[PDB]
Amino acid sequence: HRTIQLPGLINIAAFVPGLVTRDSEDLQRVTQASIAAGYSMIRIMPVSKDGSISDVKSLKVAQQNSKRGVYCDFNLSITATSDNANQISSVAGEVGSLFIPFNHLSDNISKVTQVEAHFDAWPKHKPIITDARTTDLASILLLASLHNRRIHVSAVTTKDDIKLITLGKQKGLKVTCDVCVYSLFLSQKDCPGCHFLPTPEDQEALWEHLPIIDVFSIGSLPYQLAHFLKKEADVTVGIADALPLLLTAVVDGRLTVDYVKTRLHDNPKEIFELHDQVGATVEIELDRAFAVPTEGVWSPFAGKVLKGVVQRVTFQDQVACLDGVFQPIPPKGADMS
Repeated sequence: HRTIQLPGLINIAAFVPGLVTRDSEDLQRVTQASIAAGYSMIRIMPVSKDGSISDVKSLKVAQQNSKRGVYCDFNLSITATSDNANQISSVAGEVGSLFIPFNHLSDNISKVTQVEAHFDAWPKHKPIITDARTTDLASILLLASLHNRRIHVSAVTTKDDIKLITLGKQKGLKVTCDVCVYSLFLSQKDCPGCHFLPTPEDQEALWEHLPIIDVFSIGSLPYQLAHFLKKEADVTVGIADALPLLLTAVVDGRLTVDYVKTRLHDNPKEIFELHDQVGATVEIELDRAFAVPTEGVWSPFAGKVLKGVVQRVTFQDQVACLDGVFQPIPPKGADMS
């Protein structure tokens, strides 16, 4: 029975449906399922179900929802819009990153100009993250190069985009990227109607560019998939699946433990300037098989057998999980901003 000791892991994209809902338990519960899965630090995706962290008011609602106590450490983030660059800059010290989606932006004026404003107003050493594709992606990569600062591209899915990122990297452009774990194990072959999943050719291009991929994230893809298939809006979809899917690929000889570790700890920690966590540890029975629970949270792998059981997670001097089972200890997590 193979056992490995890992530090507390990092998910740079944790989706919280009721993030900006008043008095919502969503954020807390996401931190529960996170620590139970081995993630002692998560970045909260500023875009939620029917809202987003886009202004001062929105930030505070998200902050209040953390006051009832969290079970892992976390950072908030803020979404860019057409007229946002001003207010979100006065609040940069309370969040850990700026998220720039291109669907939030106005058609009245060059989306290049709108993004340039944030690049002018946002601190140069504070991370910026985007889900831009194709020409939007090339546009924000140009700005990062022209301001000689860093840019992180999230939920990469296509051959075209990962190859453009490869080219940027070779020319010294300060770009990093992640893929959602589900993207590596689900494609349009598995769901032709799901055009947010990669094509089989896209997915193969992702496996062939693993050196280019700096980070693994969970993302909103698990939630987007479940919603499109009309399952329960369960707030923890995809959290307990991600690492076992990766460790199953390790056992199958497609990945190495160190690659997984760097993509879920070392690299996300440096790119997003995250602090050290003393006392956060994860013990994993790498070879132990288990059936993806056909009960609790919906999973596209329900009833399938994966490898990789989270034997023990420590956090803040307490045992936060045993055999993947959340331990009802006092919440000791904190906002790291």
